[PDB]
Amino acid sequence: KTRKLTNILSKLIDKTMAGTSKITDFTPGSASRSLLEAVSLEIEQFYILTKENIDWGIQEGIIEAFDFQKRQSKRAYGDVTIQFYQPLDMRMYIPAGTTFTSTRQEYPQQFETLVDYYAEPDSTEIVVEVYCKETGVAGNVPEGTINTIASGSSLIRSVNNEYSFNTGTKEESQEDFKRRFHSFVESRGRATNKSVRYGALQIPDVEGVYVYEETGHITVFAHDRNGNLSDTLKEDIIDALQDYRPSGIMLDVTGVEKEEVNVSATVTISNKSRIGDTLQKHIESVIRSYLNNLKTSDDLIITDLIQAIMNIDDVLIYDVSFDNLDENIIVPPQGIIRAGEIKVELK
Amino acid sequence: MKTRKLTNILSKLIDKTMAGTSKITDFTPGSASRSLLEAVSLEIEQFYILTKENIDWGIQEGIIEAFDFQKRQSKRAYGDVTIQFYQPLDMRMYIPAGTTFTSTRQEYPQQFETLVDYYAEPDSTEIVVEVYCKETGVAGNVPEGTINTIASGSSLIRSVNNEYSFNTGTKEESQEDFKRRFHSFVESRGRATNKSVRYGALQIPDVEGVYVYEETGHITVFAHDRNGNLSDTLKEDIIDALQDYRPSGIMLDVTGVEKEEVNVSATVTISNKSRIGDTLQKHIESVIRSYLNNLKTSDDLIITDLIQAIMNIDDVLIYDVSFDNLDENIIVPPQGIIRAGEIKVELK
Amino acid sequence: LQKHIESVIRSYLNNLKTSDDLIITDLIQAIMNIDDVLIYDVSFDNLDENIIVPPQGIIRAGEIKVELK
Amino acid sequence: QIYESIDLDELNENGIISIEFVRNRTNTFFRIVDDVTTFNDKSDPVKAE
Amino acid sequence: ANFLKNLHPLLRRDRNKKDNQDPNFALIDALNEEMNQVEKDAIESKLQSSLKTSTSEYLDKFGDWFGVYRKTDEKDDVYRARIIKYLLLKRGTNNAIIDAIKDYLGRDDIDVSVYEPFTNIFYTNKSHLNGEDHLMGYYYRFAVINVSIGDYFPVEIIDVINEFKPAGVTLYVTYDGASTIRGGAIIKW
Amino acid sequence: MRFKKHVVQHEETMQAIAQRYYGDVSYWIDLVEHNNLKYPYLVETDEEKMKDPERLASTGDTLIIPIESDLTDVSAKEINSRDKDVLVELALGRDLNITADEKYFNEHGTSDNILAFSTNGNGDLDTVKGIDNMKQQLQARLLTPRGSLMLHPNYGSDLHNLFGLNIPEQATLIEMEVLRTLTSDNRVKSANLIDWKIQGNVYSGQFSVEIKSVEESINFVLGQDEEGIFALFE
Repeated sequence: KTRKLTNILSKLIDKTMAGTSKITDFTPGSASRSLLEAVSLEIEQFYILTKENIDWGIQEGIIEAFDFQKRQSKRAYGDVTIQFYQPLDMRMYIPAGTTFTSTRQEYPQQFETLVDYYAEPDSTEIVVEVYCKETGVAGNVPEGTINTIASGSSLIRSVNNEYSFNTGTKEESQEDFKRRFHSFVESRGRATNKSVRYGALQIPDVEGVYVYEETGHITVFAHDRNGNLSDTLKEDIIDALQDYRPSGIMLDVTGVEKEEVNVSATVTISNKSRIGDTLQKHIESVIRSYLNNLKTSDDLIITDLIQAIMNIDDVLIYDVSFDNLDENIIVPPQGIIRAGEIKVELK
Repeated sequence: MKTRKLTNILSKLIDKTMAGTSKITDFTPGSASRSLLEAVSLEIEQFYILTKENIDWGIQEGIIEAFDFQKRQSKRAYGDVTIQFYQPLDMRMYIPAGTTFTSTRQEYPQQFETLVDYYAEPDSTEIVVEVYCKETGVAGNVPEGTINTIASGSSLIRSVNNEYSFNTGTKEESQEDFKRRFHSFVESRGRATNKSVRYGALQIPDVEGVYVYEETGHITVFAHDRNGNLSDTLKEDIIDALQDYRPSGIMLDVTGVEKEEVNVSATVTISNKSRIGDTLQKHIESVIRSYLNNLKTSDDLIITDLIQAIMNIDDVLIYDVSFDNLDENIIVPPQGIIRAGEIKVELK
Repeated sequence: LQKHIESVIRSYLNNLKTSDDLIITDLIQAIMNIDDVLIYDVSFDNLDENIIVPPQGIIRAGEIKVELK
Repeated sequence: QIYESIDLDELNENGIISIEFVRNRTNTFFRIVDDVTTFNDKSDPVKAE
Repeated sequence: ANFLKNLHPLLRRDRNKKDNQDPNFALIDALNEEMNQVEKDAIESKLQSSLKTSTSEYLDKFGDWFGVYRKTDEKDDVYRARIIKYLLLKRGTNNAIIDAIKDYLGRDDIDVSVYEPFTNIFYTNKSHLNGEDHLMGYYYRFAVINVSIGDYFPVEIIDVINEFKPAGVTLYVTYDGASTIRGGAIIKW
Repeated sequence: MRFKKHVVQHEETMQAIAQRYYGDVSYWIDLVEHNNLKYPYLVETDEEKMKDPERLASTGDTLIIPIESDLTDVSAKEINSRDKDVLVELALGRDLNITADEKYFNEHGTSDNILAFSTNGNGDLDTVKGIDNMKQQLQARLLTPRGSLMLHPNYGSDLHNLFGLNIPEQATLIEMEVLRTLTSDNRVKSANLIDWKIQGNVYSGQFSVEIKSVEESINFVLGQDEEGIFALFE
């Protein structure tokens, strides 16, 4: 694949010998061997450079063409303001590596300048750029954090960073980069049940989509958080799925077959003094949250509801019973369960 | 890399050397300066050449890496085996996976085994069971009639026989087929098209060729493996791979190709009659099997083509050829294919 | 899993004290809290109503059986 | 600055201390050339050195 | 370009004052020029390993990998844009067909639409009796489309639509002569 | 764990560093890999380093060389004179000054309540270090009667009982007791008689004490780096 230093030197010597017999000393310390060794070192360094470039190209060349940037790890950097008590009475000099720090336990991060700076006599305040010593987001200190110089002259009135730092980043892994590329490529797909479902889900107010396929017809079930499908949202879905549906195929949009379950419960309780309106409303809010959290294909298992109600409190709640709920309410994929009228009776 | 050459580099070096000093004016063959500069420029030339080659290799590697389009490896041969009993069965016997099958023909000493359990029903006379070569590659492409031994030892077995030549064994993928399938991948990014359906059907490595037959509101995908069969498991896998690619709302069906099973019996005369034996017969039979099992979908079988293929083995040694079971070319339809039946040769 | 559930039920019943009523929903939550995700639903093939225990009474486990589906 | 072998010789002949760049030495990349004084009478070793 | 740094330390790095025609400096600067030129070329070589920044031969390699071949007098920028577009082709819908037509004919301002006759199937209730709907049959049928094109076209454009349309749909093409008429198409007596 | 850290020198190269430390240039790629350097490894000045501060190092930047270094097995010739002074100071220990006011407890050597703590003049407790420490400890041991100190039967001297007759025998007994007392100290490599005389009542003698050499103390302290105690429990 590549030559190396010893091989390059050997070939150079062999070619030199073949070219002429006027040189035969190739021992260490020879001018000629030194020159060939230097050329060999330079060539080996260019080989490593080519290796680095190709290793970068293998994993970033193609995907970069599609406007996808891999996030490199960076040091947080930004501008800071240094104010002087008076206009400077001589040219002040700040050497590279001059450290800036903060007087807090929340931000022990240390910042330093990477270049020399000069403040003219006429100046009264000069801005400089400082770089966080550590890579990562730990250097993204908020506004007003950097407020101290460790090697500044007494003439300074105050140090302050005028804006929060945000350039600190963590390296994006190769697998995440591939996943984003592959996601984008999949999103280019069209005229399929998966692609229709994806394009419906990209709509803002759509929470859940079921696509049912028939020969020569497609019907799309959608719902919002509430289990409802507004006419406006329906029209939006249709307009967005004009670009997605296959040619010569009919597409229809319909609401999800919502099913509002009314639950009257009788809750036995131990502490009779804690019986009141607030506990009733808390229990009812828990039941409503449980019922409304169910997704499109989720069946209402009564034993899990009982578990949840009893887990509100392991000793206070004594026993529960329902008259409406006699057996588990199985629903199809296109039929969501939602919270209906809820009543709770404390016993 | 600009692809410089040795002569221009050496000329540039010598010209600069002359320009920097008027003392050095001896650059003839055999001179020290010329030899040194020649060696340096030759090493630069080799660096440039290898850099170009490494960049080409790097482009191929980045294409593989970006799309995760891994190159397909060698495939192990697999086929079916017919088993017969003395009389119909009363016990529903049980054959577990790993039951080994071997052959007493020493020319094909490869071993085979069952990867799935089987059951033989009572009042049954024979069973067909799929087997898989233990060793990968082309070695498991035995001819018909090779496998004749079962290592289960069951007393109920009368005889064992693979009815057809195995052909699914193959070596590592070639560069051209990898590039072809990458082209198919690129074309099939648009999911709902005919080429995308063909790619999805070909997404399964076992599948050999596919013919998409199109009607108004109906799609028929004719598919086959490298033997020309289409097993139910392979059909289900093709269907599952086509769910992502097929167009929504249009009926789709998967069925096996119209396989034709050409038996051949050839009478061949030989000029040098000492060369008659088992080797020459087996070599000719091998050539005929390789010819027929290389036919693709819709390739007609032409008898004169087969004649020249047999005769080109050795035009002097072979004198004349005659077929005892074929007399006219065979037309194959678009969804059809030909595969070798029993191949027999008589030496005269 | 069967033996672990049977063990939990035995431990629940054999921890009942004198005059502790047996409440079927209590036992349901005790079984379901073993793993609320892994366990889907529970049904009893021999119990249908809570058992009242008098002041001089107590409950103890008989044969405990579990069928996994 | 990096003074040349002639510039160093002129500075030392004028009784000036100077530092010369040096490559690949074990300790540092610089060394002191001489311990000369401003008195330029090199014949007198007490005053000069 | 560390040739002078890794050179033997005793050798001179600078053209000697005593001789303007110093052959040692000449040789060293010659070799140094070649070293720096090779370093420059090796730095510039990174542009060839990326699809974004590739040029002629390596860009042809990329297009041969992708299946897209350079046209006559086709520069690098348009060629890479065409590769990128070819990878990101939407297929299987009216909009894709319309774009394929407009990108095989010369321009965008032409009238092109896709007709779906199944929308005019005569249903018992909703369809008007003497309305625009027709009785269901062979032509008025799902998985059928009629593409109107407002300009001259080669017959090979149908094959292009075959590349784009979804599998299992019958294709018809209509040529609207009106759109091609020279100047104003109204005739005067 | 400890590693070497190298400051980039003017117009240095990675190959030179590898040759200097690993004794072979081949490790330069390992040095790049460990330090995570881009191709222009050692830029000329900070202006180039601004282009990529993370992946580039300029002159005066510190590199890490992952070679397991250890402070022992280091040539004492490299160590600076101040460093040697500090090392021997640590070896001989620091202790609170009690032998202040030499005249007083020299006037009453055999008695108790003779010495006391003192202040350093800066409001902190006085301290004796190095040779002063050794002086303090040797004086205290010689002055202490043997067996009088709690938790330490053998610490002390028997001179309080050697106030015998004026003959060479008692002189020899004193000398032997003093040599025993000095030998008892671990840090005292050896002790020996110089000269003695008798002036009727008064006895006078002088001794020579060779403490452990600088090399031994350096080796001991640098060995102690492995444990990190840096303290004396002799």
